[PDB]
Amino acid sequence: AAYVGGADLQALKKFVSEGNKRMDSVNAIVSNASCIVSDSVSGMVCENPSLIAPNGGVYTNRKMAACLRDAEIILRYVSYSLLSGDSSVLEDRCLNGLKETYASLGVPAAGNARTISIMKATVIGFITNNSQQKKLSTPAGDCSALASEVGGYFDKVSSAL
Amino acid sequence: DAFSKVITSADGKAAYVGGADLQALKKFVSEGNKRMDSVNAIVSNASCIVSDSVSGMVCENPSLIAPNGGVYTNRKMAACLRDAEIILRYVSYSLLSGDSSVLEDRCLNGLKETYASLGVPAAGNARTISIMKATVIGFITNNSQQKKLSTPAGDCSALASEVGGYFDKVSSAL
Amino acid sequence: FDGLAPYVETFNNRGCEFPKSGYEGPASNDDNDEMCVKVSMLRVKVSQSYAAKQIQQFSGFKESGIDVKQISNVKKIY
Amino acid sequence: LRAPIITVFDARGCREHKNREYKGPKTGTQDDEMCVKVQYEKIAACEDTAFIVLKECLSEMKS
Ligand SMILES: *CCC1=C(C)C(=O)N/C1=C\c1[nH]c(/C=C2\N=C(C[C@H]3NC(=O)C([C@H](*)C)=C3C)C(C)=C2CCC(=O)O)c(CCC(=O)O)c1C
Ligand SMILES: *CCC1=C(C)C(=O)N/C1=C\c1[nH]c(/C=C2\N=C(C[C@H]3NC(=O)C([C@H](*)C)=C3C)C(C)=C2CCC(=O)O)c(CCC(=O)O)c1C
Ligand SMILES: *[C@@H](C)C1=C(C)C(=O)N/C1=C\c1[nH]c(Cc2[nH]c(C[C@H]3NC(=O)C(C=C)=C3C)c(C)c2CCC(=O)O)c(CCC(=O)O)c1C
Ligand SMILES: *[C@@H](C)C1=C(C)C(=O)N/C1=C\c1[nH]c(Cc2[nH]c(C[C@H]3NC(=O)C(C=C)=C3C)c(C)c2CCC(=O)O)c(CCC(=O)O)c1C
Ligand SMILES: *[C@@H](C)[C@H]1/C(=C/C2=NC(=C\c3[nH]c(C[C@H]4NC(=O)C(C=C)=C4C)c(C)c3CCC(=O)O)/C(CCC(=O)O)=C2C)NC(=O)[C@@H]1C
Ligand SMILES: *[C@@H](C)[C@H]1/C(=C/C2=NC(=C\c3[nH]c(C[C@H]4NC(=O)C(C=C)=C4C)c(C)c3CCC(=O)O)/C(CCC(=O)O)=C2C)NC(=O)[C@@H]1C
Ligand SMILES: *[C@H](C)[C@H]1/C(=C/C2=NC(=C\c3[nH]c(C[C@H]4NC(=O)C(C=C)=C4C)c(C)c3CCC(=O)O)/C(CCC(=O)O)=C2C)NC(=O)[C@@H]1C
Ligand SMILES: *[C@H](C)[C@H]1/C(=C/c2[nH]c(/C=C3N=C(/C=C4\NC(=O)C(CC)=C4C)C(C)=C\3CCC(=O)O)c(CCC(=O)O)c2C)NC(=O)[C@@H]1C
Ligand SMILES: [Cl-]
Repeated sequence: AAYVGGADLQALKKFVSEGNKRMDSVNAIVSNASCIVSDSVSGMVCENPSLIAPNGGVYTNRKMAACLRDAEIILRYVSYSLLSGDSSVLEDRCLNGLKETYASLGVPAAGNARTISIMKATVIGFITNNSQQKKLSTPAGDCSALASEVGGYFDKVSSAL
Repeated sequence: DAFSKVITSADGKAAYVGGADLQALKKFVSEGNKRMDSVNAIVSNASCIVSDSVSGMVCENPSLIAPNGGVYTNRKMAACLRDAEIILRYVSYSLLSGDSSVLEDRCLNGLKETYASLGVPAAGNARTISIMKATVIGFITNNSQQKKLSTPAGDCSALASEVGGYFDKVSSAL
Repeated sequence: FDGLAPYVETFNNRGCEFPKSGYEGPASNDDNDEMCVKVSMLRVKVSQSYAAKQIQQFSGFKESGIDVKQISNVKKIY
Repeated sequence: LRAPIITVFDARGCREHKNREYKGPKTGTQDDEMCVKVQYEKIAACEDTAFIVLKECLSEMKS
């Protein structure tokens, strides 16, 4: 594990834009990961229930478990892109060749696309969240640049897949 | 009867109520269609209800995942998440049937003594239950951020009061 | 205590062209013929691997879901 | 199947945990009470999560 605190953290927040808000946006994603993942995958399914019909993309416990895992993997590489301000790791370690893996496994591209579009809207919603301050975990304010940025990272995923 | 047979079978056999039997069931319970929507709001959100309720217990008292805390180990956290779901599911059945008998007899009977013998913190259970109650009521009354279940718009305050009572039986018992 | 709990399932499936299995009673000749409640008793299980994910997810002690009361603390309260 | 697992610790005011993991220079500011942890581990496929999500799905199918 790497630990970035104290002066290293202060420095990190000078080398990336929007440093404090950026840490907050990452915290909101990782602290809500299980719902982000389940809402995205189950929204793909509820809109296209044939995905859980016999022979559908996620119709068994095992298949669904793998899909939930992959959705989490993608979310986590997006979270690291937002932490670091760069999509290099996401592109090289998670998206490079993933479309071909999914072709070989018969994972449906339209299903993936919808999981991603729900996930993108959800994560952006955690960043653009306009709840009244007493119902908000961070100081209220403008996180538009981070919302745009993370939308770009999801768009890289969608393009690759 | 049909549901008590599967509740006592305790072996995965299922009961199915559709068609005319379901039309009849909805005549024999109060607000039958709204009651099914209320149940739906629990069972289609089960995983996030459990997670948010335990997560709020923990953020209010982070020492619950400090060493020796009530849910510090994967084993203890798994048991706690499990119990929260068990309780939520007995509440869902209480709402389906309009009665808390099974919740009281099969879930709550002996539960306090069990937690006392295991050292499970009563204050942690109290917070988890309060959040689960609020979350369920939020989904039932369209007070939630997400409104994924399409219903006709109307007042479900009676059903929200009823399910709140079932959670209050849990809180009382614990 | 056996870990068993009632799983209630609410199938509101008007318009669904999927074979109907489960219900074996009379038809209503209305929309209830496309709706069903299922109940079964099953052991509730949570894996240690999911529990570990949850511990990590909760370890910020700060970020809630959207538009809810904030109750987090930095001191041990009990 | 590894991914970066990030934990963000805004620990301002938290005394029960001793801030011993980060070993670099301090600042004399509240940044000394905050830390980001990053670890690259295998992400598990959880069949209990799959089962509960499938149950959720079965009760909310659109048509
Ligand atoms: C789960 C985490 C979460 C918390 C906590 C919270 O307060 N909001 C959260 C999630 C969230 N979801 C969305 C958007 C969508 N979610 C779905 C899936 C569900 N809709 C269904 O019909 C369905 C099956 C019955 C679901 C499961 C969908 C489709 C969307 C919309 C995606 C889109 O194209 O716009 C958001 C975004 C904000 C919003 O309110 O839509 C958030 C924050
Ligand atoms: C299941 C996830 C979800 C979606 C998706 C959605 O749209 N709503 C959802 C959950 C939900 N939660 C509540 C209420 C509460 N949740 C908490 C816990 C969080 N607060 C924290 O401080 C914290 C740690 C940092 C949490 C995690 C709390 C405290 C509440 C309020 C409970 C109370 O006493 O009233 C709701 C209900 C919202 C409402 O009142 O309408 C819902 C729907
Ligand atoms: C429409 C929602 C749909 C499409 C389109 C599709 O591809 N699959 C769809 C639905 C679907 N339904 C199930 C399982 C299931 N449905 C019911 C309700 C149904 N059964 C009845 O007897 C009646 C009405 C009287 C209705 C309505 C039940 C009870 C079940 C569960 C059966 C069981 O195993 O206990 C599924 C799941 C896949 C499968 O193979 O069952 C889908 C995808
Ligand atoms: C206060 C929120 C709190 C109470 C009250 C309590 O009982 N336990 C509390 C906090 C807590 N913190 C952790 C784990 C943890 N905190 C940090 C941040 C910290 N470490 C540093 O070096 C610095 C420097 C800037 C800060 C700030 C880290 C990195 C960790 C992770 C430790 C690890 O295993 O990698 C925990 C979890 C249990 C534990 O004490 O380890 C709690 C409950
Ligand atoms: C969109 C991302 C959010 C939003 C975030 C804001 N955060 C603001 C200030 C702020 N946040 C922190 C904590 C952060 N810094 C860290 O180093 C770490 C942990 C390593 C975290 C979690 C700090 C320290 C600050 C500065 C104020 C303070 O001392 O507490 C902020 C104010 C504007 C700004 O600082 O630029 C905002 C708007 N706010 C929202 O409404 C959405 C949901
Ligand atoms: C609080 C509960 C909700 C709310 C619920 C309402 N539902 C209403 C009518 C309704 N709901 C269903 C689906 C329900 N019945 C079933 O049998 C099953 C599954 C087996 C389900 C999930 C039906 C079929 C109906 C009848 C109308 C229709 O044909 O769709 C309703 C209208 C009043 C009433 O019928 O009593 C309400 C108010 N409404 C809300 O605003 C909150 C969120
Ligand atoms: C979660 C919000 C709590 C928490 C829960 C824990 N429960 C633990 C063990 C446990 N729970 C039960 C009751 C459960 N079994 C059933 O069959 C039914 C109803 C049908 C229920 C509600 C039992 C019998 C047991 C002991 C046997 C077992 O471990 O499965 C548990 C482990 C405690 C320990 O080993 O130290 C925990 C952690 N713990 C918390 O801190 C929060 C408040
Ligand atoms: C979920 C939204 C979609 C879905 C997913 C699904 N995936 C698999 C199996 C695999 N997924 C991977 C993914 C990766 N390999 C990598 O290198 C990376 C980057 C780090 C990723 C994300 C791999 C290797 C596998 C095969 C190994 C395994 O099974 O774990 C499955 C299972 C397919 C099967 O039947 O075995 C599924 C279901 N499927 C969908 O329908 C959703 C759209
Ligand atoms: Cl049929």
